[PDB]
Amino acid sequence: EVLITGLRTRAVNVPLAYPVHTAVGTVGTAPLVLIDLATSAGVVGHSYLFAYTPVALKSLKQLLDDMAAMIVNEPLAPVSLEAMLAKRFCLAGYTGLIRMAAAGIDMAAWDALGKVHETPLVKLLGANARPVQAYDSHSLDGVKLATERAVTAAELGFRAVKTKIGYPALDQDLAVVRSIRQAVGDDFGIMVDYNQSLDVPAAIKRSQALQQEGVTWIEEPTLQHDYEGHQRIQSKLNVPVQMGENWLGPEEMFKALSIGACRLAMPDAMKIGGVTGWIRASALAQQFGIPMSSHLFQEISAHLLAATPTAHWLERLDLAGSVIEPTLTFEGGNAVIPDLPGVGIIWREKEIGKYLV
Amino acid sequence: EVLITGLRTRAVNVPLAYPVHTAVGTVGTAPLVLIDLATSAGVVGHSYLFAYTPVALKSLKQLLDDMAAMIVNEPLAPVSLEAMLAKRFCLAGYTGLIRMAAAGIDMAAWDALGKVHETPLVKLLGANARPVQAYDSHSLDGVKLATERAVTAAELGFRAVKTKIGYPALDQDLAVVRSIRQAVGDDFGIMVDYNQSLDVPAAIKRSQALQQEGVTWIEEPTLQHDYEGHQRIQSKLNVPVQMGENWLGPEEMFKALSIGACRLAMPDAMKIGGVTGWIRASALAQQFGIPMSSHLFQEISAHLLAATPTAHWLERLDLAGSVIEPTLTFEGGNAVIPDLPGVGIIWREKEIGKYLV
Amino acid sequence: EVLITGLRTRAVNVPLAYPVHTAVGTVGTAPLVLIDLATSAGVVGHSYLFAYTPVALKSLKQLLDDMAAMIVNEPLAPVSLEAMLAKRFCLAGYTGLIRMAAAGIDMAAWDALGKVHETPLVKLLGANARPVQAYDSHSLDGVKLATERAVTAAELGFRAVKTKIGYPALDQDLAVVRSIRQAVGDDFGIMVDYNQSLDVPAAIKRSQALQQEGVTWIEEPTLQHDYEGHQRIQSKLNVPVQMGENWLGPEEMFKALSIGACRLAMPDAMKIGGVTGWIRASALAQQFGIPMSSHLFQEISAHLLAATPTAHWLERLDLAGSVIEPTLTFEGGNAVIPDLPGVGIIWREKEIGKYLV
Amino acid sequence: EVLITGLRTRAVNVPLAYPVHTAVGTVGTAPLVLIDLATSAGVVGHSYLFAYTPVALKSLKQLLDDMAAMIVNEPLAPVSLEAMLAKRFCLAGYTGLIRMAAAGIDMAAWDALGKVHETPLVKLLGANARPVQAYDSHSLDGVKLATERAVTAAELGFRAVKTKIGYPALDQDLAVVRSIRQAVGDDFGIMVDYNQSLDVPAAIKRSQALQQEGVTWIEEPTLQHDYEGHQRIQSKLNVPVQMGENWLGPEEMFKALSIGACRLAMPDAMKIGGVTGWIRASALAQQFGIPMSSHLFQEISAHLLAATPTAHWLERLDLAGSVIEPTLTFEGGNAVIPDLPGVGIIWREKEIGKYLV
Ligand SMILES: O=C(O)C(O)(C(F)(F)F)C(F)(F)F
Ligand SMILES: O=C(O)C(O)(C(F)(F)F)C(F)(F)F
Ligand SMILES: O=C(O)C(O)(C(F)(F)F)C(F)(F)F
Ligand SMILES: O=C(O)C(O)(C(F)(F)F)C(F)(F)F
Ligand SMILES: [Mg+2]
Ligand SMILES: [Mg+2]
Ligand SMILES: [Mg+2]
Ligand SMILES: [Mg+2]
Repeated sequence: EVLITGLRTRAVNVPLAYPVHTAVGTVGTAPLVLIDLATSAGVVGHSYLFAYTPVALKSLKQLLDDMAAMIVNEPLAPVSLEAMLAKRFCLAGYTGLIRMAAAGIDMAAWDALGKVHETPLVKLLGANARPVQAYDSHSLDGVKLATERAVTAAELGFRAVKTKIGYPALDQDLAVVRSIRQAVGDDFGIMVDYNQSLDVPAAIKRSQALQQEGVTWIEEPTLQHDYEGHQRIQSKLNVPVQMGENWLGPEEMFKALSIGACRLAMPDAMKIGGVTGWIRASALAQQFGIPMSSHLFQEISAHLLAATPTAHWLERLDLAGSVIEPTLTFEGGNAVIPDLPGVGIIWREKEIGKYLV
Repeated sequence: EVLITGLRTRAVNVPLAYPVHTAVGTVGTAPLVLIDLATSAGVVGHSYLFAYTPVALKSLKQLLDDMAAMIVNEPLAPVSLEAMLAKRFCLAGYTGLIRMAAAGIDMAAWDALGKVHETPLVKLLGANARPVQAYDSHSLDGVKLATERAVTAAELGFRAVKTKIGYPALDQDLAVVRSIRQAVGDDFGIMVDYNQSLDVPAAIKRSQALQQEGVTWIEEPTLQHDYEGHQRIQSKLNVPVQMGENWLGPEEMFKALSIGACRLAMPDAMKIGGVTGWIRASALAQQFGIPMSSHLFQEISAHLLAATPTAHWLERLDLAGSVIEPTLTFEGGNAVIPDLPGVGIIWREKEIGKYLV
Repeated sequence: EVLITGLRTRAVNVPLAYPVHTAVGTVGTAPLVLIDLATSAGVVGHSYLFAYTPVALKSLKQLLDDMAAMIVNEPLAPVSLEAMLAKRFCLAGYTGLIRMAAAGIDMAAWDALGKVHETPLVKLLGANARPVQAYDSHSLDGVKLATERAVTAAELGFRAVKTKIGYPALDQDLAVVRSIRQAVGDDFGIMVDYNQSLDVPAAIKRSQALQQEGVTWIEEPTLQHDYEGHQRIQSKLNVPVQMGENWLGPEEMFKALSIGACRLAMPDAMKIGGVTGWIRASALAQQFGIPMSSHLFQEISAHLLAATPTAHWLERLDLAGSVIEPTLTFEGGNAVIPDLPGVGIIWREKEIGKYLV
Repeated sequence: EVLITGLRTRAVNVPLAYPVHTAVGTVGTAPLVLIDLATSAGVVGHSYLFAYTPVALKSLKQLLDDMAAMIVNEPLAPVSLEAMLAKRFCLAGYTGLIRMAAAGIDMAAWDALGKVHETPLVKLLGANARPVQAYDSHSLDGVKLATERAVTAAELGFRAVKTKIGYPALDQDLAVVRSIRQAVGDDFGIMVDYNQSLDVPAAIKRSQALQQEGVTWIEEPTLQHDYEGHQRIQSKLNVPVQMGENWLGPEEMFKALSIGACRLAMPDAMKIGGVTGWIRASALAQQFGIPMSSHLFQEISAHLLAATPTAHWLERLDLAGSVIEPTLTFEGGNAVIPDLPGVGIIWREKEIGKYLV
């Protein structure tokens, strides 16, 4: 009944006020692929992909362009489209950039399906919109900038902030975390993210020191794929280990949770397999008793978290704000889904032209 | 926007063409609760429950009637409704009859949501309709009647049948299976169901004998809650052990799959928690690598299996045919979803009056 | 030789001085089903069921009324009656309300058997009566009322009290527990009950804080069915995790203990399967080295704990005191079994009429 | 001392004598990226990548081209280069196409290092050249063509062949294997490949049937990422389950071997991470006691298997024969490494122009 009739992609390198410094490199500009999925119903699904590094940006766009051939003239049925793509890429490897591209399609197909039915995505998934608590996500900022950004976040009504750590010395990690605590006060969350930067023994040592400071969670202390190493680190901690932004599909989540890698999860809407993958991930987090937060993609994650039985936090890190209208709002630090069909992404068409690659 | 405005239930004891004989007793007629869920949009959601024994029938209706005040004025958002009911019944025990009642509400709410959007439930879930292979489900019929029924099913185009076994002697089980096999030939499925009738050593001995006959699966060989015992039985078999019709919620499925109880699953749309529970169950079966079939509820199960990654068989056992229009049809032994909004259940209002308890 | 000759049920909604506030809802009045089991010996067995919420009250009564057909004219042999009911409800699901109703029958049958033999139940079970230490069980009361109730309990001779926690902030849980400690002094038990209200990481954080206060146990920190989550919480604690009030049958206890969910158990005489189920549960707690307390049902639990090899505490929470004579007494905070045949329940017939539903 | 000075890639779609038919689709021609790595020493390293589907071909080339700036001016030290690339792609996800691109760089860098030292790669790795038994790799060819191809291979001196199976019926798998066996005799290897086409119960049933026929190994019976499912299949078999062609890096191999997924391994030189990844994989297979074969990449795999402690078979499947000189030869079914520095890859420059995408 409704068919996909076109796929348009636009590669952009977009401005961020504050470059995302990490222990393993700076993300100084956001390389995104913006996706428009045309349909026989006239509505156009919107989504985007994050390419992490501009090195991958043109490759990701080209891959999606070539993938168009597989989906045009197929029905707008995201679950069936996903199964078809999983089969088509069985031999190549349905992971990494291929999986990310499949997820971009999925996110745009669900946005379009929401638009077909003139209903916000959360409602199409069978849930009510609810406000979801959000933390403001910062970077490897040093004491001066971490303090400045934390005061700003608290003024904006956020109740938690995340900072990136993994400086050369533990004492530097501690100094930044302690300075943020002075800026925000005691009844306020401080999440920390190591971005895979430590080995297991260093992570045990650093994390036990951070736990004495009362941090909210310790995210990706070691190499993302090392689920057994994360379990060994978690075994030495009361604070929860958080991970999941790098799980490519719910199958990788399942493997990590099966061995007790972490006590918190935070899938990325792109890497986990879009809406279809997120819903499957939510069913796993529920059974394994794991509170589930989001990673990036704040626009769609506000909808998805509202349908997630163990919903925890929304990450506010506004990578696409320069090119997407601010229809997602924050009240008392909680993300509020807009009353728009599908996801609520409206492009800033005049702005996009400035950033095209 | 769309609110629930009322709930009506009707308790019936309905005729079946053949009484369902099992090793642990006979289900001679079908005790059902038929559910109507009124909404502020003018559409009415329909579902029903199976009470198994008339002894539970009036209790189940009374419970639903007393739950009306919990759901009236709530939004028609089945995922959010399910979370609310789980919380309200946290103390009483969200299992057994209470969980079955919540599932009947869920199935009616999803039917209504499909009607609000003028779309079949399968499409609302994001999948394409597809025909699903069905097996014709029979009973503890003895050699003559089992064989007759199998021939009739083969003539109607079914490619498998299920018979119930657990006669006093193993030789009687084998005589039935052999007689069916002679009548239907080697290219035909024969599933067998023990209906929890054997202890573990008996199940190992009977199952290894049936395996030498060539059966398709061996269903519920022992007490349904004994997941470890099912695992011990499965450990002695090449043929797959099938179970799941008695799982109350996806949490019970998760416990059974976690310990290797079975190599096939067949959740019951009511006991698993309606559409909401089924979708969660489907995520679990995908990750555990378990082909997933249905139990009863053929009308909604045709939709649900179309959205299930590891969909296997639909059970054809038409409990409600006396009171529901035959909009679900079978072509070449495959169930075909009707082109109707929601589930496609239409009451036979003239017939329901005959069977009221 | 002795046959069951009648079953009478009465649904009542009975007054409690102090409504049972919990983190997940208030139990403001006690919905009970009162059971009279007539016999061919003339004696009448007495028991009752707790329905938790008035939503379930009429359904539970109706279920028991319909179950009467299965037990009238059967011998007064509770172990054989239980096996018969387990078989009769094999297909429907011998759990939830069905199991609770079966347990009400069992508790009344044993009371009647005690009366046939003119002997208190504890003696029929082969044990001597002994006083059993009891704690006074309170609710989510806030600082003022928790202090008031704790002073009263200490004046009455109880040596321990339980309070319900799970306020929005950990600091609120701590304030109440600390205030109770000022009211009762240092050589006095303070149990705490979270009523399933936390996720696993929150339970680890809160429980480690409470353990620094010296609480006696931490009860049901997370969803009752999540035995693996309880084990993960227990793994992070020196204080024992307590659970079991929600186990429906000894089979659910077995599953929880097999995976190390808890270091203490507290079966509910109704949910565990009555006297027959309690005795089986006691044999399991003995082998798994788990001290075993009771949940509610103080009248019969005084007998059952006296026959329990690992008996620990009796919960004093007098749900049925408005309708049962106070033949159970307390001396120095220990429950003292009355010298009456069977359980010692004598109805307050004049009072029951005030509360009938 | 020796630096990388440039990178050139060429994307081709090349003819194969026989299209590779599999149960999950056909690879009709070979999409390849041919890589030239220039150095300050004047030598040029050569390698290539297989893109599986033309849909990934332009994306893979674009990614390599964009990676040029990362590796130009870096020393020609493949182990250090690999560590650098792992770190640079830590966030994007060092797997899938990105990891394949890094492996193509690695293979070209090692070829160049062999040329810098005027020595075949096998000798640079510290091993002697030795002939390695090879099997001739065929496809889902049907009875007539499978049997013809097997006879031709036997005539050329190969002592084993691999056929792809997973026809719609098990009897069709068996008919193919039996026909080959009749034509080649009892002293000959017949490997079979299911190309991920079966669910676990289907794989158990089909595999136990093939085992009774006498096959050499059963390759990828189910979804490649499902290591637990492969273990369940292997647990039901005497014949070895073979897998590994889809492991992206030795970390995936380590996960699969840790849970007993298979009794044989066959890493793909590209997906495992080039020479650097292969050498790591070889260390793992030695410790886990797993005989290790190759997948594709016959030119470099002849060198690598000569340095592999548990070397088993080389797969002869000549994907690049249209564009690479036939310096690798076969004598008595054994691959013979050419006496040339590095890998021995020489481009057919006149032929490459025909096939450019
Ligand atoms: O079957 C295999 O091994 C293949 O990788 C395929 F692509 F078909 F999956 C190949 F290339 F060798 F044919
Ligand atoms: O908390 C408990 O134990 C209860 O059963 C409850 F219902 F509240 F859960 C009660 F009420 F009896 F105290
Ligand atoms: O056998 C089964 O599946 C049944 O649930 C039974 F009730 F008999 F247990 C039914 F209804 F399908 F017949
Ligand atoms: O840290 C993260 O989550 C990121 O994905 C990164 F790329 F940095 F890894 C970012 F940038 F978006 F913040
Ligand atoms: Mg992060
Ligand atoms: Mg059955
Ligand atoms: Mg309690
Ligand atoms: Mg292969």
